[PDB]
Amino acid sequence: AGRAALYKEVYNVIASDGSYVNYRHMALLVDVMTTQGGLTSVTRHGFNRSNTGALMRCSFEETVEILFEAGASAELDDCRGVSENVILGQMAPIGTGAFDVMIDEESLVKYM
Amino acid sequence: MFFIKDLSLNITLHPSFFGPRMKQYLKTKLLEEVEGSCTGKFGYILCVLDYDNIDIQRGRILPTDGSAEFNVKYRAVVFKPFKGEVVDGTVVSCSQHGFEVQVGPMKVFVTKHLMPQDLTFNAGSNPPSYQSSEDVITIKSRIRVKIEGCISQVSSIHAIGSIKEDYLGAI
Amino acid sequence: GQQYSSAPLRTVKEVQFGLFSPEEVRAISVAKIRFPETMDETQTRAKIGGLNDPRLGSIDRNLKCQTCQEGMNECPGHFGHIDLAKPVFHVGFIAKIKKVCECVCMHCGKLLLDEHNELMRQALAIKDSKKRFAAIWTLCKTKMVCETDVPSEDDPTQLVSRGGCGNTQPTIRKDGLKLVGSWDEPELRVLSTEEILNIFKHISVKDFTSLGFNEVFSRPEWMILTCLPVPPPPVRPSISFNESQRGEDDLTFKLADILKANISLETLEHNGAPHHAIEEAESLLQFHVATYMDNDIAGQPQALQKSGRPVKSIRARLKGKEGRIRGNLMGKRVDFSARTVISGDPNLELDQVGVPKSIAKTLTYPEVVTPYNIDRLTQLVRNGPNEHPGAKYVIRDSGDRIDLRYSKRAGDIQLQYGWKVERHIMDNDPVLFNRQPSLHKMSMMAHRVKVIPYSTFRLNLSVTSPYNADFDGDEMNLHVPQSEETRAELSQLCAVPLQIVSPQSNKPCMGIVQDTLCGIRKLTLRDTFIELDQVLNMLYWVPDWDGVI
Amino acid sequence: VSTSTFQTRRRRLKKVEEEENAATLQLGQEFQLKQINHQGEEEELIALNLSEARLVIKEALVERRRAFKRSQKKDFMHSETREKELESIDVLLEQTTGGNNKDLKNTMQYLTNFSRFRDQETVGAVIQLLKSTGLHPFEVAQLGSLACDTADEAKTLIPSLNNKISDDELERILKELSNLETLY
Amino acid sequence: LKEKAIPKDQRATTPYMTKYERARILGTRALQISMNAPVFVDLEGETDPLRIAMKELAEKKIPLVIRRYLPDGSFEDWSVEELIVDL
Amino acid sequence: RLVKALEDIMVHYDNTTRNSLGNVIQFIYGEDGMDAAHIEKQSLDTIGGSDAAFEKRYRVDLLNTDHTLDPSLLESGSEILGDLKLQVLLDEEYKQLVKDRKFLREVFVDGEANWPLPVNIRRIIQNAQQTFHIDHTKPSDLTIKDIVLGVKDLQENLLVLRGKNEIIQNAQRDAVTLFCCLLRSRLATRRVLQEYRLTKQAFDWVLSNIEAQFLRSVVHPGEMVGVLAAQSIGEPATQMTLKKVTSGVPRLKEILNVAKNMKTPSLTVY
Amino acid sequence: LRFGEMERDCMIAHGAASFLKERLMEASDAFRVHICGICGLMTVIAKLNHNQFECKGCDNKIDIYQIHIPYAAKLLFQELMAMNITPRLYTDRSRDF
Ligand SMILES: [Mg+2]
Ligand SMILES: [Zn+2]
Ligand SMILES: [Zn+2]
Ligand SMILES: [Zn+2]
Repeated sequence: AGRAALYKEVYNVIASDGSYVNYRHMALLVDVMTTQGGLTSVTRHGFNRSNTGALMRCSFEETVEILFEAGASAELDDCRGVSENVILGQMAPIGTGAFDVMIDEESLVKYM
Repeated sequence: MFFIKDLSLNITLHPSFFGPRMKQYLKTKLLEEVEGSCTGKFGYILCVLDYDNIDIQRGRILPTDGSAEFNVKYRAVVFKPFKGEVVDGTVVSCSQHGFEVQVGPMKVFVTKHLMPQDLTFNAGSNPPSYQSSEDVITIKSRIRVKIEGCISQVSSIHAIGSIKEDYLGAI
Repeated sequence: GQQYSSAPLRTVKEVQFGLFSPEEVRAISVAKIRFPETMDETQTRAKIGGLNDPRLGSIDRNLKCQTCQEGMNECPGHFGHIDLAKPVFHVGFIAKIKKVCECVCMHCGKLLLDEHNELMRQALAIKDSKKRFAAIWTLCKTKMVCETDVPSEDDPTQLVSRGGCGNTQPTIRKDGLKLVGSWDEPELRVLSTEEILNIFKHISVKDFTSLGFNEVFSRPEWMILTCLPVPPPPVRPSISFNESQRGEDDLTFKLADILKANISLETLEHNGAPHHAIEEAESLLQFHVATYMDNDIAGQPQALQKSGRPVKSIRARLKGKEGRIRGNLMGKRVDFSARTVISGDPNLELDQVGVPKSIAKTLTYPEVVTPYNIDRLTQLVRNGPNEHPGAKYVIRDSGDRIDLRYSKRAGDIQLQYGWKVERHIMDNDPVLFNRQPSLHKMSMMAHRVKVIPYSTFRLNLSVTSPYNADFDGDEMNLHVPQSEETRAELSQLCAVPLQIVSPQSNKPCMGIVQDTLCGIRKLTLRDTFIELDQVLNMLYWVPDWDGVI
Repeated sequence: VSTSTFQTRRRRLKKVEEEENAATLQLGQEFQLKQINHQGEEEELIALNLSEARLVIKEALVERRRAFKRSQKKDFMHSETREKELESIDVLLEQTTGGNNKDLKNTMQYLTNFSRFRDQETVGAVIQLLKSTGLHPFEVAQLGSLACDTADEAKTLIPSLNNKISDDELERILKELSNLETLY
Repeated sequence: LKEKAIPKDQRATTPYMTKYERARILGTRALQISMNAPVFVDLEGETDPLRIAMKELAEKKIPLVIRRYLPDGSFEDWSVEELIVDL
Repeated sequence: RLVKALEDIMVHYDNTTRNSLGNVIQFIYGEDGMDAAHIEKQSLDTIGGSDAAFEKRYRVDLLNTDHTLDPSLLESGSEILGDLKLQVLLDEEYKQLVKDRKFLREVFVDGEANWPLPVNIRRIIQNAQQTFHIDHTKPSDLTIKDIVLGVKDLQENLLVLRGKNEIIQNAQRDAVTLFCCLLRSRLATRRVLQEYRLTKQAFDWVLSNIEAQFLRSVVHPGEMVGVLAAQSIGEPATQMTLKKVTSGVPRLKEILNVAKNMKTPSLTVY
Repeated sequence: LRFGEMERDCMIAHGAASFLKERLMEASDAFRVHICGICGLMTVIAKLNHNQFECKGCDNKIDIYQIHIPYAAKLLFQELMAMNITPRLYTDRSRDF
């Protein structure tokens, strides 16, 4: 019911001007806030406390001290994060990068 | 002593070879990188077994240049000495500091300070040889040596052995 | 970059964060570093074997890198070290150590609550380390006296004894760079670094494992500094001028001062000096360490440097917005880009963009020499970098570069397969065109190229709305792809005709506006009528007219 | 590049953990007991001896010559005793090897000169005889490629038997392997 | 520490090629063509490797294979012949 | 803040919506697994209107003089009048339609019928009209069996999640549901033959186009929705040029910050 | 011209990953560095003209790799090491997920 009242209120915010937005977006956001146990806020002390990658959380506001406590408390990083592949300058597992490609040698030979 | 080991190796491949010839070239390049090599991890690579059945599997394309990385699994015959390994061999080089018995692809060395006291040096002969109270050791001589020390260096392995222990020496 | 190395290229899947051990620092450093002087072999334009390159990184386009050399444009720099006269805190971990000394008593050095305490296993429950440590700290913060005998789970009659030592622990709290502790009237004594280190080293193993610490990567005693890692010259550049001028970085100065106060503190040991007069330079060494890592301390210290500079700390380099992370690694000033004033052209299609000649001759694309186009490529190379459909660079397979405005074989040129031809930009090419701010998926779309005169980016009208741009002098940005798969991405994903339907509102985000939108109503009337002569031109203007009157 | 093995582990951070080799059955971590097979089988550690390995590389070069000529477009020469084998190995190697593998030429030389046998069946009965003893494959190899006329000699040249077999029973096998021998 | 090799049966993913899959396939193949690679279609006068890879796709004569990865670490291997290309 | 808060959220390959840790945010994106592009505002005619117009519009009783279709709207219309084996299927249809009306008046308490759904039918009909040129003066060649059993077999194909186990099956039936109601709203055995004379060929063609367009309108695994939603809300927030209760930008600040002490609390008791 | 964070977010929205990797490497920063096997640091002494490497201390000349990352990130890690924080760079993962 909290998520419901939240989405409804936000919808009155956006629709106050009359501008329309497809349900799925707002619903995605409020889902992101509730899917924890309560109301996870959208601020520094809010969501950047979760188990996310140290560098991913590092690229938001607090930064330095996050790397400090990440180095002290021997954190290990998943590297599944978007921003982290961005830092390493690698193919981010994003849409186009969400899969791999291979050459099946059989079909390769069966074209001649 | 010789071993047979299971080995995996990653080979990159340019898009030029993306045809039916591909399965050939890979193998032809593996033998160029694997055969003849040597490292203290798994000794000397000698020969790769079962050319007719070597596994390749599909390979992924590196996402910037069309190259394709393949992981090849194979088996090979290898060999590397150990401490206290008694092996036979034949000398190749020899002088006043000791003789060099060659075994397989590896150069074992034996020092004058390690031979028995009755065995001494003889440079006044061509080719030079170590003369004893009964035996003579020159070049072609068979000697059984017990390897004591092993050294890895770049792409070769050397060793130090002895003939002073009983049941060793010319055979 | 450049120069092949016989090493297997791989990617990154794990990033493990630890803390340097002084044995590792003293096992990785290439030089000892003792001299606090920079360059000049005593007034000799070179380098003193003391700071920046007794062995490590190179300046002035030279070799010398423990035989590594490879010049500046290859060597990453190698790390040095410098010993310490006495242990010194870390600037960011003081907040931690203050809370660790409150969870384990001194003298002995072990946990204050064993498994017999039922609220202790409740902390040892959830495997989340950063919250387990919060629980243990919330527990042992009350115990200001160590323990040895305690009734277990049975009854208060059955006293179970653990490890000995039950001295009172003080109420420790931070002041400046040091710790304060009060033990009838309580007592006060200095909690020196050597005590905290000598006591953390004897903390038990399961205590490490229970406070979120690691056995091999991050131990608590490594929060106290014993040896400092000297960064290589690339971290602390020397932007100078002319030839006989200097210009070292602030980090070189702070490191220098650290070496000075360290030599003073270490000389005060072999010579006669009082206890409470050496520490006046001990807090000075600790100070220069502090401001060297963090000079924006919330405390009183501020630490300038001669020229009134507040000294750019290390954390000042990294914190976001115009900093290492939010300003470099999450956003760079990439090459192959262009920006200019725009104007709308009602004679282009949606996806087209009018690029001026100068930009077309300035921006380049790397094509490969292939039989399908080698006639075209050679034609372009011979058009040169000043007739529009030309080129400006040719790269051989041996990694060699060939300029086209200079050189002498500027008209010769035998293109061989596998070579690369950096050609100009031509029509119907895929580019990434955008207007800032990029608050919208629609704010960057791919465009087909059309090369035109004058210095204005020319774009269709009915594409102003998803870009939100007016022609009162707004500047637009443009990027050029560089691989075949990249331009394929741009053309089959980011194309303008693809992004007509906006997923943010399940609705087309590209209408018909202004002169188009006005007169089209004037045209759509029962009172609007055209007569023959104009009708025919009207029909011809329709490019896909079927030719039927 | 760098050839990796099947038994692959990951000792992170621990940069100092490598046992020292020894004659008393102390081989590297890559040569323990039933090592790991890439198919997923705890396969027994494979060890060969002289002459036998020459046969292994011999079949490998037979499949290498035949398979090497199957695609040469756009029934067996064997027998050979001693020298007519030494001369015949050369052309086969220079046809079906890069030639640069000088280690292969030397290893074949050593594998035919000190070759204890010639027949496959002989070394087969050798493998059944020694493997029936239930000893280490290193011991099966060494006793499979050394000439020890005395149990004291065998116990001397191999500091791994000792209390693994009695002297005279150890002699029992040597008296058989002395007979099982291809006279040159 | 083994393999989540999803068999040919028990195949759950969509039988259609996502615009991202298609995009990266035409991309990679076009690159390889420009890298002087063997082309498996009669070119009929085509010099742009993007267009040539498009023709390779229309006749389903690409030897490539998509590995669709799943969150748990599993993977379904699909061929460019199997995948319907609607879009 | 939004964009850096939602970046690593994308539709994976099982239409789940997870983050860089794989914790599920949604089990199908948008609670329907549908790409927001191919969605259009339609109107389910099962909800609005009186029950009089409802029965007048959807009821077919072969066992009555006034409730059976005129045999001009179907060749077999005169030799079915009274057929009792088919009135079982007609009654099953009308029962299902009424069940829709109850369910959709239950979920959509406003009674609002204009709602965005995939596949625009009221055009897909006119394409059959001008494409096959059916004059509204000849009788259809469709047995009622083709209509009822045809739609019933069509719903089996409109997939969104391919699976085997019961869980994914129910997840699919809940993933569609609301669409099938419009499908039954526009493919009623009356309207199909009364309002727009459909032949058998045009009917199978409409089923084919419906199946295809529906399959097209599904999300593409890989689509980073987190960023899409983030900017989809941040963009209209910029277009805000600002009963006296907090609204607009500052209210939104209160929402995202999640503050206990909002400016205007207030509550509404009915 | 700057390719700020918003320009990144938009390309993440399109899902064009190869364009982003191109824009963050070959189009701007870009660098090749060698990494030791044990310590995930930049200890390797690349003697490219002699195929000699070594990671002294850890004593490793057999198991050493190379990687392509932006030099900006390299400098970042050298700074975090300048504050006594080891970022162990590993090529292979050991956690199933
Ligand atoms: Mg303006
Ligand atoms: Zn160097
Ligand atoms: Zn105590
Ligand atoms: Zn190392």
